[PDB]
Amino acid sequence: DLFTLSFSPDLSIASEAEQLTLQSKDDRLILEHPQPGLRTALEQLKQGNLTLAQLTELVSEQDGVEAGITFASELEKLVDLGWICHSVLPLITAIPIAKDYELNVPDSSWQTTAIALSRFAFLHQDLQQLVLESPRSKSKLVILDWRVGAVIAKLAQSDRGFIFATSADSLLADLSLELEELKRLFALLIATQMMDLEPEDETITQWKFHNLLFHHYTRLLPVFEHRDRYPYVKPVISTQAIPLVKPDLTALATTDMTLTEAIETRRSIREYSDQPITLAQLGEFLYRCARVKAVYTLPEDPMQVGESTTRPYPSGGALYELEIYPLVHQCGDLAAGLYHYQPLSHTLHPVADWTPEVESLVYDAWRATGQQSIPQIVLIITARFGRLFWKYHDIAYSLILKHVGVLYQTFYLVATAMQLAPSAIGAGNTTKFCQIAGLNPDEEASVGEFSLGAAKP
Amino acid sequence: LDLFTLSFSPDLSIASEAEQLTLQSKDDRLILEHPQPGLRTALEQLKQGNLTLAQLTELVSEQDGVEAGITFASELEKLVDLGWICHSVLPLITAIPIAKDYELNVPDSSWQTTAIALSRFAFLHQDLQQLVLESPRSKSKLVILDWRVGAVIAKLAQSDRGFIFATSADSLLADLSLELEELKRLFALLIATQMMDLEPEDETITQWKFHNLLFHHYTRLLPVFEHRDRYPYVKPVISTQAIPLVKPDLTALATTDMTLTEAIETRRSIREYSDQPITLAQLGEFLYRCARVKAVYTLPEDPMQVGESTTRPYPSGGALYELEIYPLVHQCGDLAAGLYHYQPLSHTLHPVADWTPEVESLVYDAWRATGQQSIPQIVLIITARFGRLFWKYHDIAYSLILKHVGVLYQTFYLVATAMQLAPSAIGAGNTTKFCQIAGLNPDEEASVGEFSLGAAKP
Ligand SMILES: Cc1cc2nc3c(=O)[nH]c(=O)nc-3n(C[C@H](O)[C@H](O)[C@H](O)COP(=O)(O)O)c2cc1C
Ligand SMILES: Cc1cc2nc3c(=O)[nH]c(=O)nc-3n(C[C@H](O)[C@H](O)[C@H](O)COP(=O)(O)O)c2cc1C
Repeated sequence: DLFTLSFSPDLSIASEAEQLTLQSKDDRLILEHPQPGLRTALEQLKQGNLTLAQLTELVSEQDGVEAGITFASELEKLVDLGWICHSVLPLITAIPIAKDYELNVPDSSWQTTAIALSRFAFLHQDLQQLVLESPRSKSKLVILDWRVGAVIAKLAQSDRGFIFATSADSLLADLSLELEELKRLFALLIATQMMDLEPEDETITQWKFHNLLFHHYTRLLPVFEHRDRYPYVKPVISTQAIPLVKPDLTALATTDMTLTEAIETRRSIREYSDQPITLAQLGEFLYRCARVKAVYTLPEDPMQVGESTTRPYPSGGALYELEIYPLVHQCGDLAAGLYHYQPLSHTLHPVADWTPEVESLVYDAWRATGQQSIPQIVLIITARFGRLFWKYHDIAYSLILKHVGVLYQTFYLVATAMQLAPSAIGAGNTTKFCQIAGLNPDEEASVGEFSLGAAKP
Repeated sequence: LDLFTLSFSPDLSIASEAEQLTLQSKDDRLILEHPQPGLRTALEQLKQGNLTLAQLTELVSEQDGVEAGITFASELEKLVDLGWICHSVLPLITAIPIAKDYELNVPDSSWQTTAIALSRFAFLHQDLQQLVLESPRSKSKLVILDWRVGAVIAKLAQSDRGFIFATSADSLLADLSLELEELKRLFALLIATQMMDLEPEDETITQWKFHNLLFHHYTRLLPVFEHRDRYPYVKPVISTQAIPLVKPDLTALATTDMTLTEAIETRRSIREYSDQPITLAQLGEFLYRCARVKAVYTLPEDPMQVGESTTRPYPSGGALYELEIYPLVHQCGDLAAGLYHYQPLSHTLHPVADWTPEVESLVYDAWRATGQQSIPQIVLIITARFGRLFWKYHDIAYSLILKHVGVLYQTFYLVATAMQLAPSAIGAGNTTKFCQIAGLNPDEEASVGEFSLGAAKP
């Protein structure tokens, strides 16, 4: 009905003398002894330039009227699986992106009702073609004609209320599109959840564009080709290294706080004591939190992972991508500046001295901690993205954030066990740290911050 | 050559007082007393926003003097750097700054004979009541004042291979009524605002997906809890039939349980579960030690009207713990198969659905995501009631939720290690399947994490 039906490009059509297979990635559908015409209708759906009425007529020409009605009933089964694209030629093509697919041609009242483009719909270049996408939609709109882009630009630029019955004349005057083409285009836009028939919704008003997009995309064999580029430990920044103490963990396995006691007594302490946190305390903290316990290589890894490290915290598929930069503003045995921590050698190498840029970062952390007292150490957790981006297409950054949270909890518990003053940070400036430390922001950028010091008795 | 219109930023506040003049922004403010008439005329025309830098310089030179004109031309670059000046090609497009240390560089004329293409991170969307082109790699935001610019961007994105202006500009000038000079100004602005790629992207950026880079750029850059009554401190009880959970003596566990160092050094992801499933008392102790409610309090002087807030064994941004735990049980000691919801204040379990094929589908998804090791015993699904946290944090809300999920993962790992359980986090799951299972709005509460728990073999 008022749409041209085409099979999804990922669908494979296996033609046998007495059976027929339609193969997708997740599932497949096989049917035995198909009468001709049904096979002809499926072949022309693979061609994908006919209407449902035309396909039903093709079935009826060879099989009969009852078989045509049966095929008309059968087609919605394939529509539900998301195997059938709906197009207004040659203007736009909706391809499904999710199962349990449903297309709903709206009532004619849309022509006299105020509408607007969803603020979650966005136009971008998928590869070599312009596409309209939305997290609120189970469809993906390939734009075949730039005049559709002009229509979208006109109505997004339009006022809050767009009434088709009154404003369609301006569109027919500025563009060469016919009225029926425009009505089909707007109908498909509304049906693919790209348009708002209602004025506003209280549940989605709280959501931001990037937040909702990230939530929808992350919540739904590769090879590490750049393994030589991204090693397990980051190459040494500066060879001048300050050693850190290594505590005997066997004695601390009995001297330290009980896990239950540490969990029940942990609190965020932002008022630091007068005696700053010592370098030995920082060394013990880093050794108990983010050290390298052992370096291993899987005996049979098809992904060419090579060497991977084990650390006190977990990470998705190993591939520990977190570096710790202990920016020191006030330490007992160290001068002010930004440093970098190496987990395998248990050393810290300086990155920058006490420049007003490092001071800007310190001031940001101090304001984010509530301006209770002057920070002593600020650990900045940075993510070398090339470590795991190859293995996870969409779920990479959420995994990185969850690892940052794990590291936050470990920091909290260890600092509570060491009578320190821990406090996580909500967010920071990634470009400022990219400038201070000289990093490739598309290859390694800061993703977390934590404030650490000494707590008064 | 200078070919852009300078306007005052809409985000900037102009304080016009007697004998003084103030330009107020969020990060910085610039005040100046005794302003000369030429500077005043230039600032007024910048408020108008219809002159180029050369025109403003000439006006300042005619009103205050030539040296004063040069001084104003030097001074205006500092205001441009702070992101206070928008650059527009009227009436086609206006670039507004969105980041400090702002800089606009008119590209060399060679761009007309060089192949270019639209950045795949540039996206058009409707913001407020106007069309806007944005990009995480750009320091600017383009307000599209004319739909013909949208048609140009559509033709450019639709165009295949490389687009060379010198060869293909004739088709754009013939299909649309835009003038050649207007088209060159538009393309110059697009190239200068990092919206166009003259090089084949880069190997480091190819690793990045659109949504990941957008989220990373937006998150890593007093409100009032108006809807507090809709999103309370504990979620309202789903079903009145409630199963109680065992409360362990935490004063005794404060000395009997293993040390924190022992738990951190012994912890590991265990996926091979025992033949004897995890009991209900173990699940109760686990939930009581991980995500129970310890106390309900109210801030003595809270201007945000936060109201009631709870304390819990794990930390969370600004308190207001918005995470709920649904323990989907496939095989437990004294609990039938089905989905449940954990109430931490009463320390209870309330059923949500029985062993339906969709609960089994969730179990199958978790089992495949955990490597198909034995059979899963309990799967905790961590969900986030967004309305409790979204009011306070606009952009960093979801990142805070993910970090909270990570904190809860680490707490689960440590407590399960201390209790000789079999913990294992899960990378991702199906949020819409869980939304279909439990009658919840996915825009108000949706699954954001998964964890698998069972018993470890001796
Ligand atoms: C992800 C995350 C970010 C946080 N960011 C901040 C912050 O920016 N400033 C701050 O004072 N506390 C921050 N905190 C700590 C919380 O404010 C703290 O958990 C809460 O205010 C008090 O909980 P407590 O019992 O640990 O003291 C953060 C905690 C987490 C988990
Ligand atoms: C955020 C996150 C997600 C994870 N997702 C999975 C998963 O989906 N499947 C799985 O088997 N393990 C998962 N894990 C556990 C890791 O695979 C595990 O840490 C690693 O493979 C082995 O480390 P460990 O045995 O020392 O704990 C996840 C861990 C984290 C932190």
